[PDB]
Amino acid sequence: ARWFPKTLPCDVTLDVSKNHVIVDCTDKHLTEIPGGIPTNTTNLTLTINHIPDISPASFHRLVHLVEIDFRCNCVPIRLGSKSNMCPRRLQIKPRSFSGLTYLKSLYLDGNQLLEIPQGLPPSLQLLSLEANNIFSIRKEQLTELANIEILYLGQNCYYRNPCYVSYSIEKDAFLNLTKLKVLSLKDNNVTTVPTVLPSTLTELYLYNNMIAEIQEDDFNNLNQLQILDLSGNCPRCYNAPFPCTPCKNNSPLQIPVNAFDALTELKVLRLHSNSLQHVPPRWFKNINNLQELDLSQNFLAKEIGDAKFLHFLPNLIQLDLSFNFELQVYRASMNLSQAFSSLKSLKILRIRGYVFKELKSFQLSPLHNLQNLEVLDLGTNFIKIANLSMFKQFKRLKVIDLSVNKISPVLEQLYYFRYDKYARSCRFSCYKYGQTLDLSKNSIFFIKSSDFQHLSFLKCLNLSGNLISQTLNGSEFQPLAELRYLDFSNNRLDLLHSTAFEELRKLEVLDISSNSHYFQSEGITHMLNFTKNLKVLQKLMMNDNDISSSTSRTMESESLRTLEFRGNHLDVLWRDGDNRYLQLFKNLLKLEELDISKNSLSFLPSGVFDGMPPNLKNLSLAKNGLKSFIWEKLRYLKNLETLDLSHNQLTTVPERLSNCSRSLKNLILKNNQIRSLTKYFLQDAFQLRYLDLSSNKIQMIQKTSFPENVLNNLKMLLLHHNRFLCTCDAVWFVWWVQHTEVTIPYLATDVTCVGPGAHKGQSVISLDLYTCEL
Amino acid sequence: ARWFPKTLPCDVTLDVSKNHVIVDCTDKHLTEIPGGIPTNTTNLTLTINHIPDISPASFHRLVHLVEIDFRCNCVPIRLGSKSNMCPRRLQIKPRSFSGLTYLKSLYLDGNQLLEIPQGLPPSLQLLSLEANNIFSIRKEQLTELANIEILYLGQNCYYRNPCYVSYSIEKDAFLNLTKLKVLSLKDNNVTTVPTVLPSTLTELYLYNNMIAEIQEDDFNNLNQLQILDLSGNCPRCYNAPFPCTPCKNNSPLQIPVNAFDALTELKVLRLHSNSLQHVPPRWFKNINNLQELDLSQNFLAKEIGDAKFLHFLPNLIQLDLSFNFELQVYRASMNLSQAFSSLKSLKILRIRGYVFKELKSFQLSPLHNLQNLEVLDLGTNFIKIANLSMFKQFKRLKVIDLSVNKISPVLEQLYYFRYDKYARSCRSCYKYGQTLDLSKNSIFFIKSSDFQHLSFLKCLNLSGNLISQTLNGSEFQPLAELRYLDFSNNRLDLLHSTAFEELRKLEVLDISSNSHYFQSEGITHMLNFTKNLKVLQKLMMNDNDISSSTSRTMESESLRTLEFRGNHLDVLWRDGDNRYLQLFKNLLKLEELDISKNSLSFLPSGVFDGMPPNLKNLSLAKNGLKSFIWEKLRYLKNLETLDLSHNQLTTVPERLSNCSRSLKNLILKNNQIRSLTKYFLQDAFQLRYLDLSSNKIQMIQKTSFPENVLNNLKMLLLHHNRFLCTCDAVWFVWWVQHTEVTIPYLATDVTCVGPGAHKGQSVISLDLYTCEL
Ligand SMILES: *[C@@H]1O[C@H](CO)[C@@H](O[C@@H]2O[C@H](CO)[C@@H](O)[C@H](O)[C@H]2NC(C)=O)[C@H](O)[C@H]1NC(C)=O
Ligand SMILES: *[C@@H]1O[C@H](CO)[C@@H](O[C@@H]2O[C@H](CO)[C@@H](O)[C@H](O)[C@H]2NC(C)=O)[C@H](O)[C@H]1NC(C)=O
Ligand SMILES: *[C@@H]1O[C@H](CO)[C@@H](O)[C@H](O)[C@H]1NC(C)=O
Ligand SMILES: *[C@@H]1O[C@H](CO)[C@@H](O)[C@H](O)[C@H]1NC(C)=O
Ligand SMILES: *[C@@H]1O[C@H](CO)[C@@H](O)[C@H](O)[C@H]1NC(C)=O
Ligand SMILES: *[C@@H]1O[C@H](CO)[C@@H](O)[C@H](O)[C@H]1NC(C)=O
Ligand SMILES: *[C@@H]1O[C@H](CO)[C@@H](O)[C@H](O)[C@H]1NC(C)=O
Ligand SMILES: *[C@@H]1O[C@H](CO)[C@@H](O)[C@H](O)[C@H]1NC(C)=O
Ligand SMILES: *[C@@H]1O[C@H](CO)[C@@H](O)[C@H](O)[C@H]1NC(C)=O
Ligand SMILES: *[C@@H]1O[C@H](CO)[C@@H](O)[C@H](O)[C@H]1NC(C)=O
Ligand SMILES: *[C@@H]1O[C@H](CO)[C@@H](O)[C@H](O)[C@H]1NC(C)=O
Ligand SMILES: *[C@@H]1O[C@H](CO)[C@@H](O)[C@H](O)[C@H]1NC(C)=O
Ligand SMILES: *[C@@H]1O[C@H](CO)[C@@H](O)[C@H](O)[C@H]1NC(C)=O
Ligand SMILES: *[C@@H]1O[C@H](CO)[C@@H](O)[C@H](O)[C@H]1NC(C)=O
Ligand SMILES: *[C@@H]1O[C@H](CO)[C@@H](O)[C@H](O)[C@H]1NC(C)=O
Ligand SMILES: *[C@@H]1O[C@H](CO)[C@@H](O)[C@H](O)[C@H]1NC(C)=O
Repeated sequence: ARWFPKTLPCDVTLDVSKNHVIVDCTDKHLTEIPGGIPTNTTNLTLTINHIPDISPASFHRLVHLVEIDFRCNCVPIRLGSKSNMCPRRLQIKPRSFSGLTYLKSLYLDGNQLLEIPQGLPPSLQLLSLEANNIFSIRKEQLTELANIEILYLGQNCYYRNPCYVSYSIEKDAFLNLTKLKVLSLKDNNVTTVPTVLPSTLTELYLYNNMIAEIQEDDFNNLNQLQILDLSGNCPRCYNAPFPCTPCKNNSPLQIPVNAFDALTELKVLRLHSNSLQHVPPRWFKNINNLQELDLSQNFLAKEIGDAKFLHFLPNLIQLDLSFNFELQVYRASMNLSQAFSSLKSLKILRIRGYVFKELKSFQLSPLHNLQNLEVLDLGTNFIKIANLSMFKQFKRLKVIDLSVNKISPVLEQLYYFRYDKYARSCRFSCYKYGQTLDLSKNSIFFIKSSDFQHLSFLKCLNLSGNLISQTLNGSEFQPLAELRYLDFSNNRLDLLHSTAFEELRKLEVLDISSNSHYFQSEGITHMLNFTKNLKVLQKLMMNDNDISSSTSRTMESESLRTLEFRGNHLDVLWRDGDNRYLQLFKNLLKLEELDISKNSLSFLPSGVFDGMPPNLKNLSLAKNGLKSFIWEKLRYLKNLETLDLSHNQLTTVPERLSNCSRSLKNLILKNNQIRSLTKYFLQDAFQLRYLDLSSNKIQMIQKTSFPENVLNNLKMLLLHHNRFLCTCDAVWFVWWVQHTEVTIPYLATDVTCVGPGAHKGQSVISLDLYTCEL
Repeated sequence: ARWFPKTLPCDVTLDVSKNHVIVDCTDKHLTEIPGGIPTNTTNLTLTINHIPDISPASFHRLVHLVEIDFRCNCVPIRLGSKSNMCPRRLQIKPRSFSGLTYLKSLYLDGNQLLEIPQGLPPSLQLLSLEANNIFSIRKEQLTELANIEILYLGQNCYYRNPCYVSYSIEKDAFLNLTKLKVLSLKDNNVTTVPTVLPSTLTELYLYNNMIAEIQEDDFNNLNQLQILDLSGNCPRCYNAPFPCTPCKNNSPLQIPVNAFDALTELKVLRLHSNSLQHVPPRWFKNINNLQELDLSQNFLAKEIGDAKFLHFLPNLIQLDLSFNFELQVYRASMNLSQAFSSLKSLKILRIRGYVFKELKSFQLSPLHNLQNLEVLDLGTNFIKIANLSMFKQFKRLKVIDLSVNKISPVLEQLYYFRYDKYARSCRSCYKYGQTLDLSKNSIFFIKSSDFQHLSFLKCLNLSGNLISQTLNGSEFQPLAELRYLDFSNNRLDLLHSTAFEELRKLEVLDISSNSHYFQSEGITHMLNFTKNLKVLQKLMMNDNDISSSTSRTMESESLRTLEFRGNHLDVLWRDGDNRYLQLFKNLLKLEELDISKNSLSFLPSGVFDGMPPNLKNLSLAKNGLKSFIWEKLRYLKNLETLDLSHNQLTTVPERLSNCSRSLKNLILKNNQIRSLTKYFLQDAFQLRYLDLSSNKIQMIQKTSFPENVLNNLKMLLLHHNRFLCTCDAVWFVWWVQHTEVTIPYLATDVTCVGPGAHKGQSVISLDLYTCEL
């Protein structure tokens, strides 16, 4: 189909609209820029390679470049691979970029550069130099950046990339950068706010530095500023997961009461981890447009009960007061100032880490008349006692979050404690259902109906990671008549009663994954036929339950479309010679997707496929140790579309796939032990659209197995990490791979000859077998 | 050193005392008996192979054989491998055994044989034919077995190996086998007790059959019988994990009151799963010596409160009454007859699956004066309430088992429910003293008074409860003698460094699989709690996902062993964060540290300097380790064992001896090593054990493996590499063939991968004479 094989080890994409030729060589194990990059390339990404220098030769012909991404070709030792350390910093020879008259964006992060590269073109709007060794900014080195709008200089001096001195910035270094909108000097060991800064700035990042004091002039001229982040200067270091040095004399970051007066356009102020003890109202006199305020990880426990500053914040949308607790103090109650009633526009309130014993309805009264309140997050508070019925006055909320508490009768997992949650790297949920109460990771042992009195509006309840060891019998959730989603994962469900959960008449999704406990002990009655009573259930997750026994022999539903049954013991239930459970799933009449991966199914007894429900479309048998498979039995699965046999020990494919299924579109066989294909494997398999044979032991593929009238209809064919022998017997396959339009990933990287000797480790895409045609 | 390489793919042991020559060819993927088997072989095992026939050639020279184990060369389809099914039953030609004049034992289990093999020599004492397809026994087929003592015929007709008819035994089939001692007809679809049986019988196994009725005279002559097992005839089928058919009209197995009158030597009576409703005392009239009685999986719930039969069993040692509950009944109390007090000799009482709500002290009062009682098993009873102080009257017991209950403020896992717990295959803190096992209960909160009067306990098992408490040293105050606490599979909240410090005699603490509170950010955890435990020897903290700690150091003057696998030292030792690099340094007496499975893809500098001084055994297995600075082992002056198995290492050090002068045992199995360094083991005089198996090694040269080190090795593992057998490999091939160093699997998985000719061939068989023309 193609007249010229694509030999370039980079993906190449078009956007004729925007006149773009996108060349992506990310992580291609390159040690030189590859020859034959298109002359018309506009976007060239060389991120995560080992190219040791840049020169006028590098981009010679490439005069139409608007963006070079040359990140992490020499990462700082502590940030980078320890098995392939960069021996010496990127060397940039003079005149490498001056040619590139259209260059708009240059990322040179993670290259251990010692200086801001000179001779940059005046077209440059974005320069990124994070994670280098540049720790002295001189005005002279910035004259080249006349038209720069975005400048990232952070991570040049911190614990993962130390420079062992204070950061230096010359007086007025940035002032003549008259179009500069975004300046980031984070994670840099900076000691003072650099002045004077250009009045064009909209975003200023100075977080995770060693700034002890703001001078009252520091932000005088910054009347277009919309985002200011001063977090992590005088950090709160308790339980820090990074080396954390507090300001001496236990000082806060010292901010004069009028420091923000010029900042009339400010929308986001981040004062996280500044050891603040008070928030002066005077801070907010001349900002009424502030929408986001982060005051997490300070010492503001007393202030929260006072908080007059809140009176000045009527347009505030998000407020974070998390982790403000006084060390070794466990308060009886939460004490919110009445001032919270003045946050008319508030949508998100987060107060984790206040640390208190009992939540009472009255303590939340100041929020009662906030009409736009959508999220109330009281996670990680060691709350022992909360009458959940108080949330009847919060029907308007989307999320009520009490996760990680001590109650008994998404932000990243590291959010409040991580050093820099916006760090760029260089290694290679039920809310949508409506109102959600998150009681995950609490100490709830026993539940009953009255616990949920007045909460019938709830659409999602998260009970994940509690201690519920109850024989649920369908009387425990009686008020929750509108619940569509129940997360009961990581409890100890005792499924004695086939009536469990039946009172949840609106339930569409039930997760009882990781409730293995009672399934582990012999002689205990379990009723897996409990699905019969759940009349509108669409999806059931029963993963990692260690299920090896069941009192009932069949599960029935007229609604269920998805069953996840991974991490059980169907191998035990279907022990060879025991026919009793071979119809376990047969009566799930509307089931379209069944995951029975990780069931130790080293073989499938006869009867399993005949026992499958009739509309089954997607079947996973992945990670079962399957050593054999009677392909002809797929004839029983008349609606089968996707079969996943990945990570098994299969050694063969069927003589004729066409004869095993009329319907099969997507066949996943990756990570098996297949050494060759059958002579007529895919002949007449016209319905096939996706075939994964990667990570097998295939040596040879011939046209009889892989007819072109089937291959050329595939959306993807995965062939990498096989054992291809590149002899004259391989001429057809090599020609066909070189010349096909069918998508085949990792050609540049992992579609390799293993022999014979001449060709060992050679990419098949580059292979020249002219000697076979002499 | 050896003159003649051993090419036989079987293990050969010599045992001069017993005149034995043992040849074990178990599981060697054989399709014929190997040539060259020693002429003097006495014990030949060919179990789990695919040898399709036996003939007079099979054992021609082997006239000294006393035992042939030829099990599972053609196993019934449902019992055998589905990836490598047997095509055709084993064929045994005439005269294959008749010349083996000294043959005492013949195992032919799992061969799909249709008939008892004939032409067996008169020396034979043991014949095993389990899991064949022999379901009719005729007296004429047994006349050859005149001297047989042990006969195994079970598993020839059951759900895993069906024959589709009742088993048949001709009348008096076994009568003339006048030395027969052990007869097993289990798992056979037998419908009646075969009679008349020889009076020499000592053990009779008739379990898992279809016997509905015992006749009064079925055991009339069996005056030497010691073990009788009638289990699984009229089974109790509730929650059975196999296809189970009960006798009609839930009838019990019907046993006349006088059925056991001749059995005056009987020691063991097994009546498990016989659907019994009553135990007639009359059964035991003439049986004075009974030591073991299994009455599990019946319907004896009412009988347990009456149990007049116990008055006839003063010599009984073990009694099992487990899983006798009445379906859909949850009793308030346990009701043990006063008759239990006559069980003078009793050591073990098991009453699981009685199913009752509340245990009270007085309910165990018939056991108070059983002076020999050692085990009381009340597991799997759904008990909700039990004042643990009641066990102050049971200080004499070794184990009190309350595992699997619902209490709140070593038998195999499928013991009571499995079909045949003695079937053969074709494929703990008790030692510390008095043990209370509270594992798999609903205990959510503990306090000192819970353990009032239990100060005698040496081991407490709290594994698999709900305990989510900030233990502070006040919860176990009565347990002054406790040596072992298993606290695994709870939700320990390690806020206080005083946790567990009241257990002043604690030697072993298991707090593994308490990951819950280590999974959420911002929670204070005090890993320095070890300082307060003054005689703690072993601490297990596996699978806790620990990625953070408020304290920077763990301290102990006593701890010898720390297991810390399945945590996140990778996060604690994040490169550039030095704060936790001495976490283990102050465990001054530590000799063993397991930090496997901690995602340590590299080791930061400072880890080895920070290890405690007497560290001897270190596991860094399963870490995805991609590089290792061998020279840093010089910090570990007492290191003897280093486990780097299942990682991604590609190189060995230039000279191991220069990295460590103490190292004895080096495990490098399952890495990516493709070559050894030129002088790898030079002068490594302390090395005793080296595992390089499951790497990618192509060649080994003599310089890497000097003979003055090799000859000190106790074991050298090289199997499953990528050995290239060219003339460059001459030294290695010769050396492997002639060394006395122990190399496992030396003919099985030490194989050439090339060149083409020798591909797949064992290096031990390789002739490389063309390299020397
Ligand atoms: C941030 O700057 C400070 C200096 O202000 C660096 O601290 C110095 O480090 C050197 C080398 O460790 C010491 O000899 C000096 O005494 C230190 N001075 C002070 C004032 O502490 C610090 O190393 C820098 N941080 C990073 C991560 O590079
Ligand atoms: C045990 O013996 C019984 C008969 O005594 C076998 O049951 C017969 O099985 C065949 C074929 O499956 C049926 O056609 C007959 O109807 C059965 N007879 C009765 C009375 O049930 C049974 O198959 C045997 N069991 C095994 C495991 O082989
Ligand atoms: C190409 O470069 C321009 C200018 O920096 C950028 O806006 C655009 O997103 C880039 N396109 C891609 C797909 O990388
Ligand atoms: C709440 O906080 C204010 C200011 O911190 C305090 O003075 C007041 O007494 C507190 N009210 C209650 C109910 O605790
Ligand atoms: C919880 O609050 C409701 C009122 O909303 C009340 O009916 C109930 O008694 C309270 N429950 C408890 C246990 O106090
Ligand atoms: C429930 O909360 C758990 C634990 O925080 C979380 O992992 C899970 O995704 C939540 N479930 C849903 C459905 O959002
Ligand atoms: C469930 O159990 C309760 C006791 O908790 C019992 O009263 C009731 O009969 C059962 N309810 C249903 C809905 O079956
Ligand atoms: C589930 O199976 C059991 C019989 O084992 C039966 O008693 C119960 O009624 C069944 N329940 C449903 C909902 O089918
Ligand atoms: C089955 O899998 C395909 C992709 O493999 C997916 O797009 C489809 O929606 C799935 N079908 C069902 C019913 O889950
Ligand atoms: C050898 O066979 C005899 C006779 O059956 C047996 O007693 C002995 O245990 C056997 N030894 C071994 C090691 O197989
Ligand atoms: C115990 O059970 C026996 C026999 O059923 C009965 O006669 C006796 O009264 C029961 N005793 C108690 C305390 O239940
Ligand atoms: C438990 O029994 C002991 C007597 O051994 C008694 O002191 C104690 O009060 C009882 N405990 C409870 C909670 O009843
Ligand atoms: C404690 O009981 C558990 C659950 O049965 C068991 O796995 C564990 O081995 C026991 N611990 C000890 C130390 O015996
Ligand atoms: C431990 O906490 C309990 C309250 O649960 C209390 O009795 C005791 O004072 C505390 N112990 C210590 C060491 O503070
Ligand atoms: C453990 O470390 C903490 C501080 O992190 C300290 O306050 C406490 O006293 C230490 N405890 C012991 C037993 O060393
Ligand atoms: C390693 O070898 C060198 C060169 O002989 C020697 O000088 C050095 O001391 C040795 N180190 C150890 C730890 O044996």
